[PDB]
Amino acid sequence: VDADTEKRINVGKTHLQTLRNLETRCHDSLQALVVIDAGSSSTRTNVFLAKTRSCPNKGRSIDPDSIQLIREGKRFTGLRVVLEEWLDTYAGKDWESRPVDARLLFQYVPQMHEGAKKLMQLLEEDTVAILDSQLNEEQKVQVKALGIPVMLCSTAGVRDFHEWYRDALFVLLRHLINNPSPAHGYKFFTNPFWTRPITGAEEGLFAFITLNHLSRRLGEDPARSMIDEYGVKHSRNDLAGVVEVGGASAQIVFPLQEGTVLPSSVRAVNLQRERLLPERYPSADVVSVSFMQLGMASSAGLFLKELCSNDEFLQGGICSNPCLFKGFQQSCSAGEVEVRPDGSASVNEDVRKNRLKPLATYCSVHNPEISFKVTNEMQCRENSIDPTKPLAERMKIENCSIIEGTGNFDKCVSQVESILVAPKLPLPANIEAASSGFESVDQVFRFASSTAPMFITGRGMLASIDTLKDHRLLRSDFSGDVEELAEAAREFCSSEVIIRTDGPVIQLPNARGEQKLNSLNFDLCKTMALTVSLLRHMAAGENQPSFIKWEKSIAGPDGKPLADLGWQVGVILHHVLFTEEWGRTAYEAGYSHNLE
Amino acid sequence: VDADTEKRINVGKTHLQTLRNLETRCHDSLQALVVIDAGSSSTRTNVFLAKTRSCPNKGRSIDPDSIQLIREGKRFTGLRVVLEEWLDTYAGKDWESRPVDARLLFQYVPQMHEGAKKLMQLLEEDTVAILDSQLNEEQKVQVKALGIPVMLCSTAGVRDFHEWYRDALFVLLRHLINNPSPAHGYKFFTNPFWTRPITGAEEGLFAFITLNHLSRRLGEDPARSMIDEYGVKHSRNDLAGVVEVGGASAQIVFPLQEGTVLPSSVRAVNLQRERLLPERYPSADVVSVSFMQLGMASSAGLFLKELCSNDEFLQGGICSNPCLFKGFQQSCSAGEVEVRPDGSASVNEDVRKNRLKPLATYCSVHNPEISFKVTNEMQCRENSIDPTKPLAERMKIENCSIIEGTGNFDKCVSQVESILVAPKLPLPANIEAASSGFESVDQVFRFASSTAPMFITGRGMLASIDTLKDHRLLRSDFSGDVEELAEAAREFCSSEVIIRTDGPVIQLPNARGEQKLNSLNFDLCKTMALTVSLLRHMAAGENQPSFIKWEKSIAGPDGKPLADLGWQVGVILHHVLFTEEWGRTAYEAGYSHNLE
Amino acid sequence: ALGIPVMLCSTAGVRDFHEWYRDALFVLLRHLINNPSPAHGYKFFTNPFWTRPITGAEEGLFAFITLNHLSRRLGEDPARSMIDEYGVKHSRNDLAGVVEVG
Ligand SMILES: [Mg+2]
Ligand SMILES: [Mg+2]
Repeated sequence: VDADTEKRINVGKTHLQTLRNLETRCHDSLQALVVIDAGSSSTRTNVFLAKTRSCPNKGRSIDPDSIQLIREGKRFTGLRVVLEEWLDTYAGKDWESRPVDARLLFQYVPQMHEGAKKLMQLLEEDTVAILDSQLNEEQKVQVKALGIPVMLCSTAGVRDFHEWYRDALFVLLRHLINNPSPAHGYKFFTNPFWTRPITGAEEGLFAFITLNHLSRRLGEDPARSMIDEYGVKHSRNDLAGVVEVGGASAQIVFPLQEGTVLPSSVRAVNLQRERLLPERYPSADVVSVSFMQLGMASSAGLFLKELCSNDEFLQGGICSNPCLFKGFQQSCSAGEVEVRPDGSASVNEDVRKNRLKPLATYCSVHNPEISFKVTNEMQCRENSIDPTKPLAERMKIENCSIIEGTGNFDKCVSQVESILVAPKLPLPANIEAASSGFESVDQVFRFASSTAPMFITGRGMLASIDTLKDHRLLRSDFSGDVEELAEAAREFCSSEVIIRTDGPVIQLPNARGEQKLNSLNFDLCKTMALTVSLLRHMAAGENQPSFIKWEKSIAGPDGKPLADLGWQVGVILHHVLFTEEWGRTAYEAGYSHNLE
Repeated sequence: VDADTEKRINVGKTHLQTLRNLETRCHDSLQALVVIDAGSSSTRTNVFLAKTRSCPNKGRSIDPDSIQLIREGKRFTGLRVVLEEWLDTYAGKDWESRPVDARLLFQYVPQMHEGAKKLMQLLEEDTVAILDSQLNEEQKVQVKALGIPVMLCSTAGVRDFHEWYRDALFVLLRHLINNPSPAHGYKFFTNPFWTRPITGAEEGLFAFITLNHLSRRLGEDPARSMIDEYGVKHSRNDLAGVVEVGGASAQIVFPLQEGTVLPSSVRAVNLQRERLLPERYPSADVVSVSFMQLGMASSAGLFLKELCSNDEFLQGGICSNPCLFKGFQQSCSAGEVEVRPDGSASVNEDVRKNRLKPLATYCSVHNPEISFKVTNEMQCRENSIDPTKPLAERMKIENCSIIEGTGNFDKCVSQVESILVAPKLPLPANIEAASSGFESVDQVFRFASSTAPMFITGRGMLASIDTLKDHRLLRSDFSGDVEELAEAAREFCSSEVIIRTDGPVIQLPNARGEQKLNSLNFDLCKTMALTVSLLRHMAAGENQPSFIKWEKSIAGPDGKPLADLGWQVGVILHHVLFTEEWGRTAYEAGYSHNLE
Repeated sequence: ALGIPVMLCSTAGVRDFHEWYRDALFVLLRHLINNPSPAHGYKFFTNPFWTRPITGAEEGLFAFITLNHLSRRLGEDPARSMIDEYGVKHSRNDLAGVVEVG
């Protein structure tokens, strides 16, 4: 009797203890976080999931290690196209070639709102579809109750935009995000801190935060850091640097090592001082520099313009391109290229699709940045763009009908060096890089350098190495050997274009094999030349990286990558890591700040 | 042309400025706050509305001046009845008269949860009905999105509850509040800081905060306070004290004035030090003391027991009650009284309805507070309750059949003084008052006193003054004059009970008029005697109040009262005023802390 | 008893100074300030936030703060500012700008 009732008493005592436990413990809940990448080629959503924890008398915070990308959405229109379309309608067609009174454009602010609305509705539909498809009903309840912070950040595409247009657009973009469709129940919200243009330096810093976070090099716990006898927290492992080559710009980011000698002209960033990371995180002094015109699309347009305006390459209407394969031929233009099933290359005539449009638009005498600044005019003229001429002739490669590939890798490297990496004057729209002390890529490793390991990122940068690895031209364990890379690329780039029944083919010189010719690999040799040039510049630095790695992705704890490389995770971390500020903005004010 | 387009430009510029304004300004939103009064006679909901404000980088807070009561709900069962019913079923009937092994009751914790559930569902239904009826659709959206903090606090009814029962009940009450019906969409939530028993001293302190808040005496802004040359914030007007007489206990609260001489045995509370008010509020040292058995219901039972066990009043089965009118007669019991249409008084026989049940239940040899403590046993025996006897004889007024009113006010005052205000031993269940240095009401003004103005509150306390004012026995501008009150009450209380066709009547001695005899005024003369006794004790103090006011309510800025007097507003303020803590618990953790 | 904070700031004279020289000099200047003569009893002290070169923009911003402070245009109290119905604090008087030619 007494033994059995003592157990019954213990069940009642347990029932109370289980409830005491519930009201004393921390409770975990799922939150969705949205990063809208307003890049040069497109505007795309990035839907993330994170675990939030609420503790009695401590508030709510995000576990930074729980941040995972659920999906990167569809590639919708870039903000540049939205604005230029608006100008076409309200300033009139060919505003690129005429003086425009910017003051008059203020009467068309509601119309800019209507144009922006169209894009915002597509992004909202895409975000909601991703959320509806990935979450279960219990997850949706949590995600819907917590609120969904939105961080729409613009990069190189509208970085060089003229007048007040872009900043007025941001005010409208935030208003649209703050008024989501009530039907879906997802409570999206933003503020001027989350949704804004980000500098190239910030863009680079955020990609550096992403890399070190995912690879477990960056952390604040005993596993990733150590506190010395003088109370200074050091990272347990070396923080790695990053080279990121996107569509319009390229970012070079590296932490500075102990006893680093910097000239007064070079401006390095302290992560804590510049409020990128909280005080509890290990300190670092980081060089972050971004170069406009160094992206895949923008350098392709600029390289063609410069190379085919050079008499060493332009003769009798034929521009001899050493960065293109033997047997490859295209119309002499910077228009978007399509490798057709018949082996022919079709150059798109649409001005909006021409890789020189952003540069030729910037380089105009009707842009106050050119008309008032000889400096900028001279940079434009140095790349064969006369800002005094209409848009059509600024984009035109004069007395040039056909571009023919010569497949000469060393000539390609030589030209990539003189045009892109080490030009006489800084490439246009680079006042930010110049202000931090760097006119060009060649100056980055001359003025500052580090033993910090380096990661090379970007779609083209990886395709360059992976292509050479696939044809067994490079070893699988390639660690950055310059001569090994140049020798491999010299062989691959001397390949002939053969037009076969199953479509065009890239034929390797010594029966080494072959691959299909397409719109993504036709000009890969320019990127290999960029890689070679970059590696030579890093190799010349006073301090060389401990190692160089090419990575598509970083594996998570379960062997599967939790998120992509890039600035997106970094921007999230930059806000969520400041616990108090995040609690106030994300939870205290929250989506309810928008209530009618 | 230029004048008209300049205006069109100004409309576009305005559109942007309006949006910049929205994303820079503070935004106001409506929140509902719920206070559940778990009192001695009942458990009732109190639904409040408040204006919250969210500012960029400042979080969210409540404007304390916006706190308004929307409705006080229905009187559902008190927590004492829930627990005693549970004991009746699981410890067996008449557990009040037998030894009970409390350890064995642990096996019935789920059953206590089921009993508590029944009451919680009624309170939730009542709260939701009030919210649905008072709010419009835009208000409901705000109220539903913000979350609804619930503060269920118990007072005198279960303050003296035996064993571990009450605290186990609170764990269950919180779990029930944290799991509301999902159907209504109102997100109710609590935690151990909001939902808990409150001491009599806290209860008094909260009623003091309510009074001074509503009357605009308490404040932190230049309108209600001033900062001196030494950085000390003083209230602009004197903070007033409060006497609150409820159903089971009476609270006496007053701030201490400059250079106040306190004996080491008297424990005064500092509002800031004891964390009742934040640092930004003016400081005050407050005497707060609560007396069990001084409430309307509890003193009525105790007074009858004591008076009718006295040979000066009990003779030949007739107890002569000087606190009852000439011609009034009732059965000799402390059972609930009903003045019937025929003029007869029906005494309820139900043990749960007897005004002595709480005291006779406390005063038991099977209660460890009596069996281990001679002190407590002696206090019980001093009020004619033998703790060794069964419940039925502890509640019984021995050799007494009929109570007859003598309408002798001075004899009534004399008895209220000896029984209630200045007893030989402290009235039972008063260890809290005794610990703060006060055994009885008479000791409060002897040991501590203040020039601070005083407010007299409670349903009966006000009816006492208002009755005498209505019959023109007291002037409309009555300011506390003892002799004026005693002279008025002596006249009113010498009234005869006449049984008329339209029902029973209270006939005033010198054709002064009349009023109906009912269940609420039959024993009002005891309360008038309590008032007289209290006023004499305050008048004897070293420092006397600047003024004494009887108030039913305090008028708001629009001439209409925003809330009632009592501890409810005070408990809200005690939590909402600590901005950071409130933001973390109410908004950061919020109702989402409960998400599955 | 309170200690004497020292703010040594350099302006246009060494703003255009080449190589690493100036920044190495600042590290030495701070060490010197942090080691005053014990004889006089005045406790001078600095840190890298107080003692450093200031940019032309900071120099201008600081002169703007000086002007508005002294002229009573800049303040957070009711005399120099007003909180609107939306909780935003505005300066009561227009903040003035500055042209400083050194
Ligand atoms: Mg990008
Ligand atoms: Mg009460």
